[PDB]
Amino acid sequence: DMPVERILEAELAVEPDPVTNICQAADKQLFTLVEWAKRIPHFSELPLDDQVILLRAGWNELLIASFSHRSIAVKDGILLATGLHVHRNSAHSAGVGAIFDRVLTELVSKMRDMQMDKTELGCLRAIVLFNPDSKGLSNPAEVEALREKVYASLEAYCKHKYPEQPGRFAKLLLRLPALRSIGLKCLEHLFFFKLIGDIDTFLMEMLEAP
Amino acid sequence: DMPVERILEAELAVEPDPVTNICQAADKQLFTLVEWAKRIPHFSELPLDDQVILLRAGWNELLIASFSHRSIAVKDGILLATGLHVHRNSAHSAGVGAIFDRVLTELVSKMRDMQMDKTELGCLRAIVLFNPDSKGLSNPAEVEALREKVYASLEAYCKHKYPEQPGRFAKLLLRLPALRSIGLKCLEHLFFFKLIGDIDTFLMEMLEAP
Amino acid sequence: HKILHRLLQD
Amino acid sequence: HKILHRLLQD
Repeated sequence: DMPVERILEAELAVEPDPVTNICQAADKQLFTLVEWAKRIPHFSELPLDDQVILLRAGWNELLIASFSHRSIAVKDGILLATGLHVHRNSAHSAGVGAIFDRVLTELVSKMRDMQMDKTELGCLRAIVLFNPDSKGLSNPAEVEALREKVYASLEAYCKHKYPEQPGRFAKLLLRLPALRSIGLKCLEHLFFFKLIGDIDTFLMEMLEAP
Repeated sequence: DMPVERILEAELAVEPDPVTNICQAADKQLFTLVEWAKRIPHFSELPLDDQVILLRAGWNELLIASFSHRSIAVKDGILLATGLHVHRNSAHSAGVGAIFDRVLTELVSKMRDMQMDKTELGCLRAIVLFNPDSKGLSNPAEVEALREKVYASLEAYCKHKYPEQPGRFAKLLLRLPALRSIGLKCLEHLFFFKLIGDIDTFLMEMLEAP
Repeated sequence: HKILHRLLQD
Repeated sequence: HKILHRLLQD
């Protein structure tokens, strides 16, 4: 059973140079991510090794989803969990304008235009958490079944809250490929920042080899 | 208007060391890709510059989707459009086993298990074709509207052909993030093969800077 | 991008 | 991966 009310509760429970600031905020949010995951139904019942696999595979996309949705009332910028706003022009002059703009146009602006709500966000993140394609999983079919339950609950919530928007459910799922590509590009940048070492311990562990 | 019958027609109209073989096949399939795109409703009515943008953004994912679905009755291998089967062990001993295995487990095996059919494939590809996030588009809203029409037509086709599988539509859309990540990894490999030049002209043009 | 252009034109 | 482990345990 996968009630959207519990998923909402999970989101509400965790509510709080530019590359340095982004990194500090990300490290801090990794601790919060663990607390969020434990509130998603059935996750803590998975074998410890699997919980580890799922969080190491999904962490960067889960973090991107949160700061994008947090930033929807923000013009041309991003609200970090630390309370700091990072604007376009600031990211452009640090040499990271391209990736910043992708987040803004592909995620933030589209979340704003449709008024994606916090239950919808939480469900998308729970779907990303329960990724059955994660390597090493002791039972991928158990994770797939939990994924199926989240998106069945999501589809029923959209059809009830927004009955006049029949395409909304698909519209939500169709931000996930953008999220995946932006997550991959962010990882490349983080490995470069690690290399040109001018990064705190939890973020560092997430960038370690398995 | 976006009838799944026309999309099916498009698919049926185009029906036909390992890295060298994969590349030759890909070049050949690029010509076929253009012919396929012109059969997808409303695509040829888009401004020429936009048609170019959409094909340059989507080509690698469109090709991956086709060879994966072509390979579903194949054990641990891939059927190329040239008539040649490439097996696991062959890809492993050419140093490309990792990416090959991802295609097999994330795409081929999941297409097989659900019996994804050719109308479903064609719709997923048309959705990938009409990517409103493509940079430079003169009217992104026109492309988004064509995307919306494909997936509305797809949802109605699944609910009619497979009424006993309510999750099937979402299951289809949820292979798209895997497709995006595998498409990105393939591109990295192709740029390396271009670099260690031990590649035909259309594939080469697709790898050129915009 | 000449090849793609020529093919899209006819 | 000690930090993630310790946090998941309690």
